[PDB]
Amino acid sequence: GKVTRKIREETKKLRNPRKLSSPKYPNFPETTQGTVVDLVHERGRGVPLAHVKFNDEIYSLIATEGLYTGQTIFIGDNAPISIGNITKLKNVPGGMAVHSIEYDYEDGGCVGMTGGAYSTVVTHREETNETVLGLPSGQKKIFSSEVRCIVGVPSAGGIKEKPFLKASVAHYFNKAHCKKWPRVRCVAMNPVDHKFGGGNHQHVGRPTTISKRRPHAQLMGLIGARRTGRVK
Amino acid sequence: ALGKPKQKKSFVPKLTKDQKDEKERLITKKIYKLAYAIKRPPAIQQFKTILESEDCKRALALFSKYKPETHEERLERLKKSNPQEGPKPILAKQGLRHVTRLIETKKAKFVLVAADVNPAELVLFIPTLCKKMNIPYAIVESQNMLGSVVNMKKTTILALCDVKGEDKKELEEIIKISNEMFSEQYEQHMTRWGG
RNA sequence: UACCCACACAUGGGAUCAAUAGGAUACCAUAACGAUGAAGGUCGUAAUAGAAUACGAAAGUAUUUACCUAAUUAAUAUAUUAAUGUAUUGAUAACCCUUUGAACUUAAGCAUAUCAUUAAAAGGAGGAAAAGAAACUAACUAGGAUUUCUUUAGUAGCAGCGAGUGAACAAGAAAUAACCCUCCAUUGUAAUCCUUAAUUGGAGUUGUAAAUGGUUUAUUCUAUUAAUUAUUAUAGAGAAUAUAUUCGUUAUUAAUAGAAUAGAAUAAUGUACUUGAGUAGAGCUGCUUGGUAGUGCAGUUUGAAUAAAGGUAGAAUGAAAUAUCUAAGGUUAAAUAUAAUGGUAUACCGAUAGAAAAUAAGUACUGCGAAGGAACUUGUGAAAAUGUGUGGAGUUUAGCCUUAUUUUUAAGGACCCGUCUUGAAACACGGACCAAGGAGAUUAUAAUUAUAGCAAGAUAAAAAUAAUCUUUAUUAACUUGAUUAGUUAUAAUUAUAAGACCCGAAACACAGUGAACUAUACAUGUUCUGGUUGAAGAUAAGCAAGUUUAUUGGAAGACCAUAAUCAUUCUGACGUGCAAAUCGAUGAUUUAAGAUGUGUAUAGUGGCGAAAGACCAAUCGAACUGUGUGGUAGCUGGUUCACAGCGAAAUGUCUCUCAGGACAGCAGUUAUUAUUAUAUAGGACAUAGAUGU
RNA sequence: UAUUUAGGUAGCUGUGCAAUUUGUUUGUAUUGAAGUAUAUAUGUGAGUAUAUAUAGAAGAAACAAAUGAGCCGAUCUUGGAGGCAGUAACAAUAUAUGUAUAGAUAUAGACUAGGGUUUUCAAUUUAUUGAAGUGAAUCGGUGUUAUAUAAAAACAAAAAAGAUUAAUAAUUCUUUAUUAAAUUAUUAUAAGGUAACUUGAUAAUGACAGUAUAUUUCAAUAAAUUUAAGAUAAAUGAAUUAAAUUUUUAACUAUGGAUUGUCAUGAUAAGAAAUAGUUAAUUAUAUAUACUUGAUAAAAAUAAAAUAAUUUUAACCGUACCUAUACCGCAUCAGGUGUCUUUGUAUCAUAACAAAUAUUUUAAAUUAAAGUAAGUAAGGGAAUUCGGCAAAUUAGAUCUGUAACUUUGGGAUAAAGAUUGGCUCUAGCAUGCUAGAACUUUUACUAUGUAAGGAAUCUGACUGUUUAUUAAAAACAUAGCUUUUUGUAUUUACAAGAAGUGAAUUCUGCCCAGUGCAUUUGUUAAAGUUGUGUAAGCGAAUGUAAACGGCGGGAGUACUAUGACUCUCUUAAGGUAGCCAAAUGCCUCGUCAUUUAAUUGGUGACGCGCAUGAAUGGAGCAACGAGAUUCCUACUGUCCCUACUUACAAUUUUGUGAAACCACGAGACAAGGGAACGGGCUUGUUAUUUAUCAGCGGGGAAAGAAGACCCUGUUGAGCUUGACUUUAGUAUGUUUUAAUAAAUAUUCGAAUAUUUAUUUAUUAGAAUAUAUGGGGAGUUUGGCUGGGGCGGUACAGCUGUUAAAAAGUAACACAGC
Ligand SMILES: [Mg+2]
Ligand SMILES: [Mg+2]
Ligand SMILES: [Mg+2]
Ligand SMILES: [Mg+2]
Ligand SMILES: [Mg+2]
Ligand SMILES: [Mg+2]
Ligand SMILES: [Mg+2]
Ligand SMILES: [Mg+2]
Ligand SMILES: [Mg+2]
Ligand SMILES: [Mg+2]
Ligand SMILES: [Mg+2]
Ligand SMILES: [Mg+2]
Ligand SMILES: [Mg+2]
Ligand SMILES: [Mg+2]
Ligand SMILES: [Mg+2]
Ligand SMILES: [Mg+2]
Ligand SMILES: [Mg+2]
Ligand SMILES: [Mg+2]
Ligand SMILES: [Mg+2]
Ligand SMILES: [Mg+2]
Ligand SMILES: [Mg+2]
Ligand SMILES: [Mg+2]
Ligand SMILES: [Mg+2]
Ligand SMILES: [Mg+2]
Ligand SMILES: [Mg+2]
Ligand SMILES: [Mg+2]
Ligand SMILES: [Mg+2]
Ligand SMILES: [Mg+2]
Ligand SMILES: [Mg+2]
Ligand SMILES: [Mg+2]
Ligand SMILES: [Mg+2]
Ligand SMILES: [Mg+2]
Ligand SMILES: [Mg+2]
Ligand SMILES: [Mg+2]
Ligand SMILES: [Mg+2]
Ligand SMILES: [Mg+2]
Ligand SMILES: [Mg+2]
Ligand SMILES: [Mg+2]
Ligand SMILES: [Mg+2]
Ligand SMILES: [Mg+2]
Ligand SMILES: [Mg+2]
Ligand SMILES: [Mg+2]
Ligand SMILES: [Mg+2]
Ligand SMILES: [Mg+2]
Ligand SMILES: [Mg+2]
Ligand SMILES: [Mg+2]
Ligand SMILES: [Mg+2]
Ligand SMILES: [Mg+2]
Ligand SMILES: [Mg+2]
Ligand SMILES: [Mg+2]
Ligand SMILES: [Mg+2]
Ligand SMILES: [Mg+2]
Ligand SMILES: [Mg+2]
Ligand SMILES: [Mg+2]
Ligand SMILES: [Mg+2]
Ligand SMILES: [Mg+2]
Ligand SMILES: [Mg+2]
Ligand SMILES: [Mg+2]
Ligand SMILES: [Mg+2]
Ligand SMILES: [Mg+2]
Ligand SMILES: [Mg+2]
Ligand SMILES: [Mg+2]
Ligand SMILES: [Mg+2]
Ligand SMILES: [Mg+2]
Ligand SMILES: [Mg+2]
Ligand SMILES: [Mg+2]
Ligand SMILES: [Mg+2]
Ligand SMILES: [Mg+2]
Ligand SMILES: [Mg+2]
Ligand SMILES: [Mg+2]
Ligand SMILES: [Mg+2]
Ligand SMILES: [Mg+2]
Ligand SMILES: [Mg+2]
Repeated sequence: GKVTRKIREETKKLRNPRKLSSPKYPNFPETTQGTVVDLVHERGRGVPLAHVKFNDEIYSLIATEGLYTGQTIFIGDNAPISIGNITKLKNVPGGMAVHSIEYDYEDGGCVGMTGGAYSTVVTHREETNETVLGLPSGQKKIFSSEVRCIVGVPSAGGIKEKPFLKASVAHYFNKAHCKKWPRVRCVAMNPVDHKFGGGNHQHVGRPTTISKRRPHAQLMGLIGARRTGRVK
Repeated sequence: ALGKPKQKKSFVPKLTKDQKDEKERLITKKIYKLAYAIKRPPAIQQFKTILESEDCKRALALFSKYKPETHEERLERLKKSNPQEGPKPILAKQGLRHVTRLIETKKAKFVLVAADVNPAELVLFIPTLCKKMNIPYAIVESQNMLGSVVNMKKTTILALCDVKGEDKKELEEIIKISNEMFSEQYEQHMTRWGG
């Protein structure tokens, strides 16, 4: 046969990988004050970024919900908690919304980068100095304290309301996000290109649930499912 | 081939004359924290006694009485008709491969050993060999100090065969302070595990 | 007038015969490149210059040497004080030493095996290279470093024990040669070593030690230049001119360079007790060899003794006697193998032959590229195919055989050759016509027949002036044992292996070139004109929380045309075409998921794809160029002179056998011998019998 | 002394002729060798010898030797030359005197890619030879970069006229300018305005989408005037052509204190109108507003300034010519190839015609047939045909009028009617547009351009794309719906990978026995230790069908008939909601109705459905379609049944001048036998213009291509998998792993194992064993046979008959083991 589509797409990512910003905030020993300068828009991502200014140095950050040009925010380990400020994790009471959490201390940020997605805090445990967070995916993860984070819900709202009612709307989405579009179903192909292909009618003939035990080039279909079907 | 990009070649800078000396400092610093924390064998632990800084000066002031001839003196010594005129002169030997012949034939009377040598295996057997032939021995710090007598750069070992009559009493003063540091406590030096 | 025949004279073409500043094979000598700038390329120089050929601004006849090119104001390293000095880099197409490493093919299939310790590919040196002074061979009355030839030997042995593959000692020769470091080298003295005009500056005791004179004379050998040679002859090898002369041959000298031997003279002579460790060997694992249960090598784990010691002795382990040697550091001549370059010879070819090339030939010309690659000598003037003149027949019959002076007619006979085939003139295949070329030859090993030399023995083995066969005497072995005249050569036939009588596949592996056509992503530019319809938003006038009427406004993957683009129908035209996909009418299409120039990225078990197995230079269900390669074919086609003697089978058995093989039968050739005529017979008669149509 | 023997395919043996070279012996030739062409003799035959003509330098015989040693064929190799045949196929403007007067066809001109002397002139006849010709401080390259080799169209110091040459000209010459660098002469270091700002008095940028509307800058039209030109038998308030001269708004400042604008949306107590003033007005590739987006629309080199003057100061390379008869397709090829400019009439345009510019020389004709195009047709109107294939009808613009259905937007320009010229006026205001009226005629969008209409069924939602060269579609895509994996992403779950169906509306039933997938507690290798013990995986349990898939049969029971109801084999469950002789129904041209004079067609109903059925999706049509099918109206040479006219090829002449094919073809037939369909063989019947010309398609089983269909070969290749043998990747053991101290467990003071802490190590791997493993790699997949396949084994043994009185003998023949 020939090399299929999945392996040929990953080696096309090594010839020209996709490029993004990775915005991080600095670290400062005591509480300082900074000003918001302007709001911009990037090519790949939907959430707008913000340029703040600490000690006559301009950095880049993800914009929170209510933010206007010229406003003042504070950064430090013991800043007061309000909209757009960045404090330590232990100060916030249970029930609020944070949107950039570093895994360890003195890191930029790891969790909650996209627009419209936020996390919640559920508790504090004074023994061993740990707090449990509620991830946007729905899983409870235990975080160590003394990491610092930003208070508020991120901007850009709910983008998934109105559909791509035309085909032309989805053309410019996948082109900016560097994905392959359109896609051909694997049953329509000839049996050289794909395992499911060929035949006299369009059907599969093999079970579509494939274990994870098998090697890398044999993985296709619903890989390693614990369940299949509508629940009710 | 196979749709993979061409291989990429990185660059390196050549090290500057400050950068070479800087990196060699962090190599010798790491070793000095290493060798102390582990336990070293007893045969190396005996090489820590330097006897003093001050008591070295009495022995080197003895050996400078007996220096060998220079190169230019050696040719003028052969310009004379008879090369051997008078008695045999008393000298000081300075070689490692020659001194262990003298101790094995029991000719020597006083041996000085430099503990400065790297690699260290060359002089590990010296204090035990003098013990079997009843020779007094001593340890000085640097091999540059022994080369200062024989007008050489570095010298590992140094020993005398005999001395003159006038410095006889000056020699017996040295051996008493040398023996109470090493040979009277030799059986303790084998047992001490450095840790 | 046309058609046919006979004769004579002229066109067309380059066959035959004769020549030759060209090739092919074998042997001998040489075995000389490059940072002091190589091999190769591009551009220029002639008084009147294009091809070829020679040469660099000193340029078409002992120095110079334009510009690229390892191409270098560099790179990887060492020494001295960022600068200076030293060494390496590129070319090869034969022989040599390492690394990596296939498949076609044979087994009548194929998978272990064979082709093969091969081809392709990479690294490293010299005129030769590699090897080389026993941790050997043997069982004798014992031999003695390496290399090469003969022989042992197609043997012992290895292997689906099938096809097939395959060594050594002893014996006869060519050529000969042995040595040096590693300790404590006379410690009455580093006595050594590099560099500088200079103990000048260093190195070195963690150990360095290194005697020196090229003057002269004589002899021999090799290579290159220059000179003299009778017309009798140390010269009859051969060329050139015309129908008796020269160059040379033969035989002698000189000059330059190189090598070897000998003599004379000049320089020079102390002391020296070293023996090889992460090695040898074990356990697991993979390759290699004839090596069989290591013959040799390597990865991982583990890892000794020091001459009171260690290794080896053709089934395995353990033990014992008897022999015989001492590993793990270094150098080495001769006998041997083969190109580029120059010579000498020959039972080789003689212009469709010999090299692709008798050389304006690796040239003209082709391909995007890797690459592919011809014709033409000088005299004589054959056949095929035509022209002119003279003579002759008839219009109902080409050519051939027999018999006839009615021979440009008459009577009889007579379908076109080669080939497979039970059977061909066949409506079975090949062949329009002439010339030249064109297919069972060579080698190794066996056997039979004819001939020659010697014969209980036979012989040109390598070399220089021994072995083998008769005859391994049998057997697995022990126990035992006389006997069919041979051996060396010359010639013909047959069998097996070599490209193997000649030409012919679809395929497989190794090493390389292409995105100028066409596909996708990224960056940067350019992209004619007119109409139709009427969503949000906004304003007024009426009726009375709102609700009718009229304007303004100009959204949409909305509607329609020109220029530009595509390809539904006529199954129109054309169909040795205008054209290896075109032309005409009719149709579909419009601000976008469009069209298009240039630049960068993607390569053949790989890429790109709104998916038809479509496209990747007129080629795609695995592109193109060179090599292994004269790949294998139980299958089609062809196979060259006369006469004479003799003359078949299409049947039985076995076979992964049914389009093929082997054994038996039928045939031919040669040979020896007579009561095996006191004998035989696809017969008859007399006698004795078998049988179940 | 053959009175005896003599044919012969495959095949075996003997005696002889031809060619090239080698050793020895004998001999020929310039009064003429070898070769070649005609005769004669001789030999049974391969062959030999001599004679005559031509030519000009070497060749023959005997005894022995070495082989590249004798052609009719191979769709044999190379060269030369025939028939068909002067045949097919192409080219062919007028003048009695001319460097002119006319006719005819074609839009034309500049930069780049490609070509390389084709440019110009002279001499000799789209040729040959020989000279001459390309001039740069301001026109291109050389410079910067596109997130470790990139731009002659992106960015960047600066010029234009007017003339000269046989050919160069933003380059030569004249006139007026501009940039940069080096040397000279001179010098302000600040004033003024309340403010916006003015004058020598630094620190700025290169630099960035698309569409719509409003400005009418230029330019162009139109008018007037002034010089000039060309024509008409005549006539005309003075026609036609050429050149030039002319035809207030936006920001900001000071007073002011509440209104005001645009074609549209508005602006203002963060100060409107009205005044006074300071800056500018970007030249159509511009300015100001508005609109569409899960698309917001590149990089880097690059900076200073006042006035006058000077210069053997500004380097290197290309500058001719062609835009299709000077490129690519083997060519002087009806094909293909980036960008720009181009005059006049043309009441929406389009189409068409004319300007401008470039090329071009001489056969015949009222007459063939059959062709390739263009026209017309009395009466009938689809009767032709698989089918209205081809042609015909309709059409622009103004006014009335507009249905069923619906996803409420559409359907719709639905359908159906009426009007249209020319001239003379009247009436509106926006001044070149629109209504009405009178007069008149062989009646008016129609030269060119320009929708036939209606009623139903199947299938796809729509715009879109695809087999370059026989398939444009019902195939692919798409939004919409659903399932699954990942919390250690250069990117961070509204994100990143993997799959199925296919807009909206309405629905999505039952089964986990089989195969897969996930989760959790009997069998099984090696290495190590005195000895012993310990792996994953397989097996078992529990979930899962918008995972692969599946969804029965028989008997009685209420005048006949049927079975609501009952009984019964088993299984994982026994096809529910729906739908149909449908693109899915063999019997089959099913049964009934309707459409027609007549129907295997179409539509509506029926269902024990060979073999319908639910995201392998079921049911359904509003809008859309060069998709497939049937019927009405109009229309017509498709037909009844054909007829007439013109052009181009053809028939006739001159010039250039081929190919396929060819065993022999010299006249053709009836029957016979034959390899079972003769041009030739055997018996019969027969043609003939002095040797022709133009047609036609009965035959030569006519020509193209070593048949693609079928079979054989111990010949191949692409593809799949529960075929045979293995392998990359990956999972799990054992051994190697820095030291130290302590705790705990298991075995007997000791040996193992587990776990914690510190820093003194920490490049991150190596050697073996078991399992998984069509993601890959090699190769195989018998024979006989009334063709092969399916069926049987007549493929090994035994008995009786076939089998014909010794022995021997066939059939997918008989009866059996
Ligand atoms: Mg398909
Ligand atoms: Mg596959
Ligand atoms: Mg489907
Ligand atoms: Mg071969
Ligand atoms: Mg085989
Ligand atoms: Mg074979
Ligand atoms: Mg085979
Ligand atoms: Mg091998
Ligand atoms: Mg040699
Ligand atoms: Mg050597
Ligand atoms: Mg071998
Ligand atoms: Mg020494
Ligand atoms: Mg002479
Ligand atoms: Mg030894
Ligand atoms: Mg010849
Ligand atoms: Mg030749
Ligand atoms: Mg006859
Ligand atoms: Mg036959
Ligand atoms: Mg026939
Ligand atoms: Mg035939
Ligand atoms: Mg033929
Ligand atoms: Mg011949
Ligand atoms: Mg071949
Ligand atoms: Mg390859
Ligand atoms: Mg549209
Ligand atoms: Mg056609
Ligand atoms: Mg390549
Ligand atoms: Mg297909
Ligand atoms: Mg192609
Ligand atoms: Mg006979
Ligand atoms: Mg045959
Ligand atoms: Mg036989
Ligand atoms: Mg009888
Ligand atoms: Mg005969
Ligand atoms: Mg021959
Ligand atoms: Mg011939
Ligand atoms: Mg023949
Ligand atoms: Mg020919
Ligand atoms: Mg013509
Ligand atoms: Mg010319
Ligand atoms: Mg010009
Ligand atoms: Mg000019
Ligand atoms: Mg020019
Ligand atoms: Mg020009
Ligand atoms: Mg062009
Ligand atoms: Mg053309
Ligand atoms: Mg006519
Ligand atoms: Mg009519
Ligand atoms: Mg009529
Ligand atoms: Mg009909
Ligand atoms: Mg009919
Ligand atoms: Mg039609
Ligand atoms: Mg009117
Ligand atoms: Mg569609
Ligand atoms: Mg097509
Ligand atoms: Mg279409
Ligand atoms: Mg088509
Ligand atoms: Mg589809
Ligand atoms: Mg749906
Ligand atoms: Mg299950
Ligand atoms: Mg369920
Ligand atoms: Mg039902
Ligand atoms: Mg239906
Ligand atoms: Mg009917
Ligand atoms: Mg004509
Ligand atoms: Mg007949
Ligand atoms: Mg018949
Ligand atoms: Mg005719
Ligand atoms: Mg055939
Ligand atoms: Mg067979
Ligand atoms: Mg195969
Ligand atoms: Mg396979
Ligand atoms: Mg068969």
